[PDB]
Amino acid sequence: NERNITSEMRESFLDYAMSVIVARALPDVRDGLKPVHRRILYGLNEQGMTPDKSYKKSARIVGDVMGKYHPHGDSSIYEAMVRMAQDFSYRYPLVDGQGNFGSMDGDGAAAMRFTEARMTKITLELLRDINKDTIDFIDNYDGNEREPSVLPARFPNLLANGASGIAVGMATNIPPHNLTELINGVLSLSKNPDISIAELMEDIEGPDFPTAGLILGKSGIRRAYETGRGSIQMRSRAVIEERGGGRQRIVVTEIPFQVNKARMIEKIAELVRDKKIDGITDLRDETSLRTGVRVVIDVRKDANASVILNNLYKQTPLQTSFGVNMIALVNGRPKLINLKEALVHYLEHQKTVVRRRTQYNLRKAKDRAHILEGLRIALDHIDEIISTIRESDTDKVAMESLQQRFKLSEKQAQAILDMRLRRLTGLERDKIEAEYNELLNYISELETILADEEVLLQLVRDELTEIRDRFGDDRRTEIQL
Amino acid sequence: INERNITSEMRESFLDYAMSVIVARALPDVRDGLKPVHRRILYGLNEQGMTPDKSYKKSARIVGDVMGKYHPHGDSSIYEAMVRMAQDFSYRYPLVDGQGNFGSMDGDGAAAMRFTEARMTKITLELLRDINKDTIDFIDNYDGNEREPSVLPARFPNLLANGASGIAVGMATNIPPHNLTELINGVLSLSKNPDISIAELMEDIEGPDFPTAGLILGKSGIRRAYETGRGSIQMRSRAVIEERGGGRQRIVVTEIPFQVNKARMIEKIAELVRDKKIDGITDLRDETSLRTGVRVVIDVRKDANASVILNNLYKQTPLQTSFGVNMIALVNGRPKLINLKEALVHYLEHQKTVVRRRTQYNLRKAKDRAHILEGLRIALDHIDEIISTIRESDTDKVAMESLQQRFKLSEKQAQAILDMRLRRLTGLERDKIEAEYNELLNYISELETILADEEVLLQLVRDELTEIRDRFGDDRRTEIQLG
Amino acid sequence: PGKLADCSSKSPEECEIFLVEGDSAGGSTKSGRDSRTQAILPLRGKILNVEKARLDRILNNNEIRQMITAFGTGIGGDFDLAKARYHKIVIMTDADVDGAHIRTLLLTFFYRFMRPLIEAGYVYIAQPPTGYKGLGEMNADQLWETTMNPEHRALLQVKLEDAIEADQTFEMLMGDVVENRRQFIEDNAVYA
Amino acid sequence: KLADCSSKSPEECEIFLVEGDSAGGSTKSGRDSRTQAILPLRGKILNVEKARLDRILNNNEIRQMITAFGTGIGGDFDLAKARYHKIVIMTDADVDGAHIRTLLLTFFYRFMRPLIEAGYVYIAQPPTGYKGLGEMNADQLWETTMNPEHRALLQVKLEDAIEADQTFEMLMGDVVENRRQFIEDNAVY
DNA sequence: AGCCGTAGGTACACCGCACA
DNA sequence: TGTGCGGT
DNA sequence: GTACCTACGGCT
Ligand SMILES: O=c1ccc2ccc(F)c3c2n1C[C@H]3CN1CCC(NCc2cc3c(nn2)OCCO3)CC1
Ligand SMILES: [Cl-]
Ligand SMILES: [Mn+2]
Ligand SMILES: [Mn+2]
Ligand SMILES: [Mn+2]
Repeated sequence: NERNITSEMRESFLDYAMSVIVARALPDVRDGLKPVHRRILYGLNEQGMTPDKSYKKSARIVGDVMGKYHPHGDSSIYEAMVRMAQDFSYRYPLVDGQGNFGSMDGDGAAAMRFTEARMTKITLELLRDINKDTIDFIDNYDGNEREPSVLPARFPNLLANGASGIAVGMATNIPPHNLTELINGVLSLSKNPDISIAELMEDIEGPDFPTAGLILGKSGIRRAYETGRGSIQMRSRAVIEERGGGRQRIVVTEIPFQVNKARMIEKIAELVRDKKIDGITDLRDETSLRTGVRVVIDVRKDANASVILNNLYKQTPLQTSFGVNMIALVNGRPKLINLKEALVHYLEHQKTVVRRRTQYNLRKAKDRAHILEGLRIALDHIDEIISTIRESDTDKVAMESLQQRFKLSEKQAQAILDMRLRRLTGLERDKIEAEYNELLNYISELETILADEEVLLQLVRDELTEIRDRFGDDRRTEIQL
Repeated sequence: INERNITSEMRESFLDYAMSVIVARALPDVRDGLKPVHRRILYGLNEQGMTPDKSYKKSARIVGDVMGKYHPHGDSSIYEAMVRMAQDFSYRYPLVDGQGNFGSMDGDGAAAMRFTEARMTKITLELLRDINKDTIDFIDNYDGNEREPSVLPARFPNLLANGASGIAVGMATNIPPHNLTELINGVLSLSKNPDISIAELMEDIEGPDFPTAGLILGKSGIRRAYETGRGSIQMRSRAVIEERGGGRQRIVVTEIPFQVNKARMIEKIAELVRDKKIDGITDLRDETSLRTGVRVVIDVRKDANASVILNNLYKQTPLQTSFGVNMIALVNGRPKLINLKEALVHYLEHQKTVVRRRTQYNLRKAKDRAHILEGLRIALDHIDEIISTIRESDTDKVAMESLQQRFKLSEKQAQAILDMRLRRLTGLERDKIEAEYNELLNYISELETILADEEVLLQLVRDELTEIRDRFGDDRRTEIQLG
Repeated sequence: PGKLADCSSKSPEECEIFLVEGDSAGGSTKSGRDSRTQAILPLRGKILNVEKARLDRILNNNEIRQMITAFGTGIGGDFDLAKARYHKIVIMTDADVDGAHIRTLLLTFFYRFMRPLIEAGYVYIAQPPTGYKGLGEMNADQLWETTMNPEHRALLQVKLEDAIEADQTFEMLMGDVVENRRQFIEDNAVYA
Repeated sequence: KLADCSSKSPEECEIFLVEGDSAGGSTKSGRDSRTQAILPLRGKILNVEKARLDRILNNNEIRQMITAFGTGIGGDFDLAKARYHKIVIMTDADVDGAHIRTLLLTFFYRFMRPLIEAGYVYIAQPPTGYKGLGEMNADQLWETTMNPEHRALLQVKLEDAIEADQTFEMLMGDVVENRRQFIEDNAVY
């Protein structure tokens, strides 16, 4: 009962550091998620909060996640869910929110007692096949529930939505990307394991921010994709236009990713006020729901508007850099990874998911066909089946007699005893036969997939292609030069 | 429209708010003793199956479920209401069984809802008992997506047992808690004599009984409160004078008045000493512990008269506090100042209705089941023909029609037959069905006997109340001293 | 005010200030409004009842001070209509019984400290749709379309038609005498 | 924020430093108030290894601990003026409780080192099954963690002042890389 | 006075890392 | 030095 | 992670 201070510091600090690293601040390379986000989405899945259903109150979603999966504060959970519903934060939003979910001015969401949420349609693709033994479940924090170690993630979410996180001894900053480009990149990789980063860059041009804007040049992108680290220069979308009486204005319609618009405006106001920038006569945020983002900087008559714009870029967040630092959990450990690595781990995850799903579907189809073979024997000899049951004093005796007389398994005998008399009508008998015939065909299709690795790989391609066609959208961020 | 007269706006908006606060927020229903938030909390616990035999469930989750389904208000109002129902210093018969930090007599609040866990107490099962036997009217919830109870069956007199306090608009309410044994004995005496007087009822119900024990001074305040619904009741701490060594003494307080914050009472005494508004006190300590119970010690100066000091403490601090009884409850959905008898009468009438409605529900249910059994007896006695009838039929609609006409069966009987599983054809099932049928006919007769005789129904209410009294009734805690 | 999200125009004749219950409603209102002519002032919950409070308490209350500063008219004897920074002061409480209560509290304050603002027809009552627990439950476009868009909104202009009757109504409903308020409820309450 | 004990004899008095008011309430009810004081601390405490002295002395939680201990700090540290002979760190049993413990030890080691040398600093061992002390009932907290008859307190011992100095600098200091290297060298994934 | 208990609101700290 | 975001 | 206002009646 004596503790050396040095040993205590080392073990307690390591305990904390390791936990923040593998179970808090860093995303998994396979699904792009940290624990709180995974638990929020799993919670939505388990409470049936699909896009075709009505919005559910946020307080309730949060209460459920806290109880069953996430032993931490309600505010960490709610704020994480809120960001997933912000179209200025997530390139492909994962939560469909109803109500005040915050704004680009740093206004927070309304209290969870007011807002409502459900899954977006793309989130269905993160969860698809989760109940087909595609991913390993683990015990939750108190051993009363089960939770997914990782989501099937049928689209490359790490790269699609990006991630940022501050851990201990390290951090991560992965920018979002265009979904059509990423899937084309995965498809190219799938046809050539030895593809180079430069080759992958014919599909994946660079980041694609939800807030659009511009990226200056490709050297920082290239460095980031090659090594996991690189500086990417982002600029607002700004133009110079006339405003009457020989005067001009600078009009900003897109801002850099993660830049608070109100803050950026106050920074300009502060520079004007302190006379650290010349030529500006007015500053207005004309953003509206109907006009979109619109920040106007009026320029003094005869002043060079282009000079003023270059000055705003040097002195304000109108120009901002994104420091790429691609750290993710790979096999449960933090790893700095390049673009190809990120895609390789994602692709392997997809192959495993689709293989496991195919194996699961085969087991369940064989089980069900076995049951239907039992029901078909019962229909073929219904008079005898009835006599056998009627002569039997108990269920146990009837079970044994059915197994003995009709060479049935215990599962088949129990299915026959469970069959309702309505199943004996013409339509119901035909349904039993039709389901069986369809099932034999389905079993044949599954066996083909499992017998040939190229057929499986091709199925992965086809499913990715379908997702690309349904959810892929245009590039927003312009890469200049 | 386009215009709005200020006077009309004020009158209509204010009345809207006032009425809502009165009938759906701050005042308890006379029948179950509850306000909407508490009723929704208990119903929530019942619907999520959070009974005393199941493990504790996270408070945050309970509150989230209540918030979404029944109570469209702040999470803090819900959690704090739940917390109070779990405090043994607040509720004479706690309705919630809490795990974790649920606050103290010093005004410490509960731990954040993220940390605590809760479930129903055993006595709460009595509030909810028979709720699914059409004993009480259900209403649509706030958004039309759920159903909630307008009132609970409340198989014990909860309004009076746990009391209530509420600040509404134009009025308020202050009902003290009571001893459950005494209350049920009072309801029983009333059930045998509609003309019983308040004085006779007081032979059963001696006065309030606080979860915090203590003393009540005299019966005058109690008597008027029971006769009129209003009266002042003097509560006094339990205090004794004892030696502490070397010829010195101390006053030791082991019970304090209901709703008095112990730490604040101590600060008030300390303030009086510091400002020299009381003479003879040399030390003040809170020696309360989980092992020893409440223990507040006030050291007296050698040779000072400890009884004079104690009397001064009663006059100058909350060591003595009054409970201003003001018995307002919702009666037929309207606020009403009620006396002790009127409270018991509405409670007893609620019990008669609950038991009557339950008996009627059980009767409809038993007859429905007897009807089904009749159809199954026919099916089993003619099973070969039943099966061939079904096999020859292309759809179950055709099967249903043939079964009904051929065997003189209702639609419900024919459906139950089509729903019957093959395992129901075993040899001993036909007798098992016959046994249930015979028992049911007897049961129907027993239920019909109850509904045909008001005295038999009334006796069933007495027996059920008596059983609750024997299981949950406990000793009086508050001593009434005369006076 | 720190909480005031003002409009661009400085021409009072065309500007409107919307009073909402807090930031939950303020965020939706801020995003949906027309920032050229519509200012928003989120207010911290139940407003001080000025009919029950003395002057020192009223003048030191943060929400009262915000409203006075934002309107620019001064108060009581020093009220100057000509200095009004907006020609429409719009009460936009949440669509619940508590929002109705907040509306009575706001009207009490305007009537006792800025009566000429009411007399001039500058005070309005917005009509957000029912079925929402608060404006923070509404999307910004729904709030704009149903409640703030002048092309579709239905604002109620508050009218003072008899001052003696209004004085008695404010004293009875909002004053310190409980009995008269209890009597009013009893005489007018329809429990149906 | 301090809920002191009755006794004013430091030799027999103990102060429990707990995580949040949530834990404070259970602790205050379950303790022996004659000899046990409770100081509830708000969240993660300041990392004194990274903070400027002016910020350290101005921090509310740091001030409350100095006032409670009564010994003063640094060069003015007077071990004889200690108001308790047992300063017990009682954080919730998990990774953030572990983190708060390292932060507290950092403060004690850099500002009240003799307190550790004198053997006045202890670590409580609340049961592992509760991710917060506010989840436990007062009696269970008393029995398992605060009752001298059954509790298992760890006495903090300083064995090598040079190795300790390097450890606090490495783990708690501003150089990220040494912390990243320590993690990489010692992590058992 | 300020306390009781359901209601309407919401504001400020701490850790950890890496950018400009 | 302020800010991105999961934690107390 | 917590502390505080308000309505309401009664006594890079
Ligand atoms: O605005 C302010 C301003 C200042 C301030 C100061 C101190 C202070 F403590 C607070 C302050 N506040 C707010 C307040 C802090 N809040 C955090 C969130 C907390 N919510 C609990 C909760 C609800 C749930 C749930 N789980 N947990 O699960 C599902 C149902 O709803 C309630 C207290
Ligand atoms: Cl004496
Ligand atoms: Mn055959
Ligand atoms: Mn509201
Ligand atoms: Mn914890």
